[PDB]
Amino acid sequence: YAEMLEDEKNAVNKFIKDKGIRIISQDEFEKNDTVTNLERNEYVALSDGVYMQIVDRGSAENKTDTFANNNEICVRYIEEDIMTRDTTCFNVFLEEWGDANQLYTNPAVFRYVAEGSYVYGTFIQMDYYWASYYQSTAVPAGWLLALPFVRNYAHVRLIVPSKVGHSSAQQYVNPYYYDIWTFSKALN
Amino acid sequence: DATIRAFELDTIGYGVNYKFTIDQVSRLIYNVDSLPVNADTIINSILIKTLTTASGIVTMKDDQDSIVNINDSIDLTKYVNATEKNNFLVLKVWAPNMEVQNEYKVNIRMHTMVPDSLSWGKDPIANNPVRNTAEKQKVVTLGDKILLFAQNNEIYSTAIPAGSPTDRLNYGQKWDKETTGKLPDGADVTSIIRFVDKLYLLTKNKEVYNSNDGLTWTKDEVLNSDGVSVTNLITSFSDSDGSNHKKINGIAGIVEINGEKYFSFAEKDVTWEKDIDKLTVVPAEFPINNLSADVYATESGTLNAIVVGNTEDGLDNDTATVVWASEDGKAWIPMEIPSNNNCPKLVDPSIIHYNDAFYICGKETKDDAKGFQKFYTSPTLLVWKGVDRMFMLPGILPPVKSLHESSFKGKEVNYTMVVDRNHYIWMVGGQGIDKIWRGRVNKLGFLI
Amino acid sequence: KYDNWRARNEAFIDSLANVYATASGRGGLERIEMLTAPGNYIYYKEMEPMTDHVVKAGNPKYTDYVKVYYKGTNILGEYFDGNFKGDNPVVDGKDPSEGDSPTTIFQVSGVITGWGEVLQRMEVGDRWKVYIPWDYAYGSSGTTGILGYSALVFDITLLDFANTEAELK
Amino acid sequence: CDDNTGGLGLGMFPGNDQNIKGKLSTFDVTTESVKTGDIYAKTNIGYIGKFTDETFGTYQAGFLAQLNCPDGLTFPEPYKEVTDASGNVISATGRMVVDDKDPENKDVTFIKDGNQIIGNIRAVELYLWYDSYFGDSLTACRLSVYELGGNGKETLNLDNAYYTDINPEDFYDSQNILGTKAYTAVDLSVKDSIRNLSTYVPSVHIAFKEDIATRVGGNILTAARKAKNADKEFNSQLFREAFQGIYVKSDYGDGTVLYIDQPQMNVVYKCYATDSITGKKLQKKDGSGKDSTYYSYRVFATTREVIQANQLKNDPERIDALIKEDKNTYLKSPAGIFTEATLPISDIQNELTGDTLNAVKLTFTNYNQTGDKKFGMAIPSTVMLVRKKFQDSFFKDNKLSDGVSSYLTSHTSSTNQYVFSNITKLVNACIAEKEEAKKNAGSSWDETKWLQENPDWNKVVLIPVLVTYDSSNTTTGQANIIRIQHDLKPGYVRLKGGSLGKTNPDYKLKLEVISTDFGL
Repeated sequence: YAEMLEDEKNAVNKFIKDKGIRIISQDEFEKNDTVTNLERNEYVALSDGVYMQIVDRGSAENKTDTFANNNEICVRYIEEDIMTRDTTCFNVFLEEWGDANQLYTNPAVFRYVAEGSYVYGTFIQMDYYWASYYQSTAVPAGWLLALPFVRNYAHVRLIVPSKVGHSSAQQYVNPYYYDIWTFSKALN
Repeated sequence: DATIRAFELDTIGYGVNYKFTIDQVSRLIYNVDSLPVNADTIINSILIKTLTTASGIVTMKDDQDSIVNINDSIDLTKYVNATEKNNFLVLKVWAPNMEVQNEYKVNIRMHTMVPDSLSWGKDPIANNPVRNTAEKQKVVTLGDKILLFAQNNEIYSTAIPAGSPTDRLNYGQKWDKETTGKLPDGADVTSIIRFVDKLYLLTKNKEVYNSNDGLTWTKDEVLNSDGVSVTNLITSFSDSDGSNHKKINGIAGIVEINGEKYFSFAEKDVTWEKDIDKLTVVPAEFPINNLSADVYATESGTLNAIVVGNTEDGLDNDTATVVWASEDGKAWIPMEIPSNNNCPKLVDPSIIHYNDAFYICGKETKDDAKGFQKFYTSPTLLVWKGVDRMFMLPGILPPVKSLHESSFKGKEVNYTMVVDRNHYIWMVGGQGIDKIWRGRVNKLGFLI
Repeated sequence: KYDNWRARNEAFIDSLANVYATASGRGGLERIEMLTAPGNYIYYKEMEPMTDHVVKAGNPKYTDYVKVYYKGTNILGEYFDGNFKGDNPVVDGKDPSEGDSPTTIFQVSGVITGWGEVLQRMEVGDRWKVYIPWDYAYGSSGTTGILGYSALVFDITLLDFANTEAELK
Repeated sequence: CDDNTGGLGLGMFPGNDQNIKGKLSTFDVTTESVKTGDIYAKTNIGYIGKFTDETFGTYQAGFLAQLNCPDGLTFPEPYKEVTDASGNVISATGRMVVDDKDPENKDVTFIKDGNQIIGNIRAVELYLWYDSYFGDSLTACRLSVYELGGNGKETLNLDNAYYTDINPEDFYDSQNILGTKAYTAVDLSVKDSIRNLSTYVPSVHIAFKEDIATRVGGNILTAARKAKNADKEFNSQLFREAFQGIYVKSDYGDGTVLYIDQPQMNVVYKCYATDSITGKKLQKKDGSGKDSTYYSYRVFATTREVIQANQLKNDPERIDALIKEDKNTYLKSPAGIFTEATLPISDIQNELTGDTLNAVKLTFTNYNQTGDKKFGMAIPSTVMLVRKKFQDSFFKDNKLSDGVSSYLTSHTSSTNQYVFSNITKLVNACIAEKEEAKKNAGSSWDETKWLQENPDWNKVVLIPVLVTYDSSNTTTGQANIIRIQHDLKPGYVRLKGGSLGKTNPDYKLKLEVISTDFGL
């Protein structure tokens, strides 16, 4: 197969229809102030085919400390494979693996670059699981499309197609789902 | 038509190779680092290699000039230490055109005595001069003399030669009574302490006495303040002890301010600090009697001091001889060890810093191996090991085919010790040993 | 510029060789016999001895280590390599445009035959300027930066020599 | 096939072609030592130790750190039996040992709230992991650790931290000591066979006494239970109410400075083994026995989601004295001394107007290290030159090297030089700034007034920096820079030129510029 692998849209449509999920266009997302309603399970159709839901826009009392260029951002997440419905990557605590202290003790941290074009990001510290499993330092480009829409300590959920995935998703043409429990500005 | 060289020899110990210097101007070969004493059984049939030169034809005088067996083994035991009774392995090397002619002479340098071994000799070098050897002992060095004090106002002495620890010195066989005698009333001899050029002493009534030469003693006007009272003098810090970048000069001790014990430091020619808000309290685990101390320079250029001694008569969960250190005179800190690497409980322990390591000796009380049994050593002050080999206690002889009658090993007696400025260990035994022992590790006397 | 390099370099060596044999005061030159080729000579010039000798009498051996300030130049005076670039080694140098020179460690058996012959006859703190033929330099094709068949001239200061690096560095 | 014609032809080319010349000219730069100020450190390494130097005096360091707690982390639920009407046990849930009075459970201490047992504590232990260190590695040293917070004390926050001289005595109280440990930075208590392993990372292991362990572990466990019972989740802010953090202090020892990479705390507890189907306790498989148990733990560590700070104390009088030397300038790295240079931008702007600048070279050069000390301070390997307008803003905004306002260079040990080799962009930037100021002012311009104000228009500073690279794109090697930060390990170098160059021309640097002169 060469072009047949780009049928990932069928798998994403399967993953959508398997659950209660509604699609909102960005031109509606930016006009009902800015929120994806959680009682209705809204998702925005972002650029490059990313579907994204903000669960908590973050920093609700300060409202000012948004992300920007040259920041270093800490990420905690759990990654689900779309094609076979399996938890593939994580660095967060859950009771089913509570005693595996190596997996969740340290977060992933990346530098955020936002010059006039071509936003990109590089892991400074990879988590143990990512560092052993995927062994690459390039951040999934789908994550970086969400930063301009959220603040510090935000909680977001993303569906990322292959064109903007990581170094494995781009080769084996596999979309993924990320439950980003937290974006944080890096301290110390 | 050259005579270039790379002369080499194979492993004597497993993985151990010895380097040879090549003096082409003077035409001779030798190894700078001498072969160990063990090697005279190994070089009995040994192999030469890497004897590379412009043309390999080489011969040794035998009457004939027979060719070298470069690929075959050779007995070198005839050619060791060839500088006197000179018997070099002398060999001739030819140029590729056979016109230019040269000879080189080879010397296999080998030790006559084991380097890292503590040499006590066959016998103790002198008897203990003290009358009634059951009395308390103390030994200290001052200038060019070694002094031995006894509690009954009794003093003995011996003198040291001109200098240079590497020279062929002999001393200690004769001891003299310092006939003026009369160290002060009520003194406690085991408290005697050195400073830059003076000796200090403590009495039972807690007066401090001092001397310039050990012959005569007086009270001093600077340490005997009112209000305070001294109870122990620990050690003294000075420029003479090391290389202190901290610039510390004075005496460290313990003073009982208003009935409670505090560490205090008497800086050069001024009285003890007595300000109770900025002294520190002596812990209950700290040694009380028969203290020993040493001062040395850390590799950073900063002085450090270490002490051991007898504790109070009874205290909880105590099973080991912990050593207390201090970077200055204000506060001592214990080198407590959580693991099993902690040395046993010892009675009247003594500590020294010596040949880039630390050593402790004392007598044990486990009732199945009582007495002095071995030295204990540490490379880094926080882990302690027993030495089961060289560096033994005095009187422990190797097989000449044994235990010497006046040896410390297995005895339980009073004693004292010191290290002089030629790095001789001096050990003095009381009732039950009655002798003076002297020793040094051979590696400290070598010119290398 | 670099025309007929070999002949002119050899002619330079011959000029020094016969100046030592005919000029008054030897023209300032002095010479040593070469042990790798008896009958050949290396020519050198004595210079200002140092004033901070580490008091190490004797001369270095073939298989032991050496600490030096050195500079290497070709017949035209152009730079090849060294610790210093002016006309003297720099220590506590007043001029803020030049740094104090580092010291370098060599093994007498690990250098060109000219160095290997002359270093075995210095005493610590001698300064010599030495003139070596292309037979005993790198020679033939030469190294990087050497045009082949080149007679190098070196300026050497011997600071220290020892059996191992760890007692010298 | 020839392609040269040599040089024949010049002389009949037009004047604007054959008049162009190259030229080299030099201008004078003065340099002086300046104090560091309040730098923004913000590093993840914690420095602990002390050492003495004969030139700079005593250097002492210690650090404060908060411990993290992952979202939703909890300790296993207490083991609870279920019985039918006969008293016979039928099923059970939970895993943690909860029953006292049993001589088999004298190995742990049970902890409570109200009158109910919520769990047990076996031990609490701190590991301070470190990859490397500075100085000698057989000098014995001692370290002691305190719990942060208390009655009336301050707490770490985004404004208090990242200054290298916070006074810890108002963050902690001396009576809250947790423990102490003696260490040597190479622990000869551990066998060589273990220390050679590739998986071995050194640490100081400073586990607490039973009373302290009970107090700390009970506080943490009761906070976790109090969060769980309210259907909250035990995020780090709730953990910080039970254990604020640690202060790590150096009591004794001279020579070692440890680079603590991650402080880590384990809380250890006792658990039953339970049947996979029916949940009951397993009986021991050996002879005799009463039940089967094992020990398990939860981990709390400083992981860049929480605050960590350092105290890096230089000897102030010695530093102030060395700043006042005028024959030389220093570069003492851990918040010590920088050197400031004044560029001759006005002279370049006057003398080389109409030229194309092809290179502007500035060189700093140094004396050798003194004393031949075995474990002495090293020369800073990488330094940054930055316009003084951006001295502190550069590190506070986490910028990378700009090219037009800051440069990086390595030490050239073969010549004892820092050389920057082309700073043309910075010169053009300064010239453009002044020309724009003159253009905006117009006829009311005054050159002397504008040079008397804005005195740091043409000033640059030289700073020791630590530069780190990415590792990817490895086979087609590129090695991009991803973080520049202040160098905080001990190190120094003495540079030539100095404050006396303000008056005496022997002590003044030269800046070398080469350009194309069109002869117009």
